[PDB]
Amino acid sequence: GPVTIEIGSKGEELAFDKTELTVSAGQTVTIRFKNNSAVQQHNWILVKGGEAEAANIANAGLSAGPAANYLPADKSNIIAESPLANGNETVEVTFTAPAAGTYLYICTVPGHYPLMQGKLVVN
Ligand SMILES: [Cu+2]
Repeated sequence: GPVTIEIGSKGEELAFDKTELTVSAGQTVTIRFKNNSAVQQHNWILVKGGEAEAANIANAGLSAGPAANYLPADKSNIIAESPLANGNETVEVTFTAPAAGTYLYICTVPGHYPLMQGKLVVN
């Protein structure tokens, strides 16, 4: 059944406060991402592919800029995107969990990846 998963920045660090999440395939998941920094922007992006695909997406975001959520307009390897969260802001994204497997979630704000990453486990 539908669930919310709470996640945030690890305070002022370039890290999520949870490095792994477990859901069921097909489950309705609302990610409620709380920016616990007053001075960073962050997002939570669930991607398809390995760390190489993550790095590619983040790298594209450098020249995409904030109005495009530091993301490419090509969504072939993006499963879900949080809105961009400014200082002290909470944002949400609701998505249907993908097929069973493990997926990376990353932040594409310039410079935060590769440190700012975690893993979604779908059973
Ligand atoms: Cu970030």
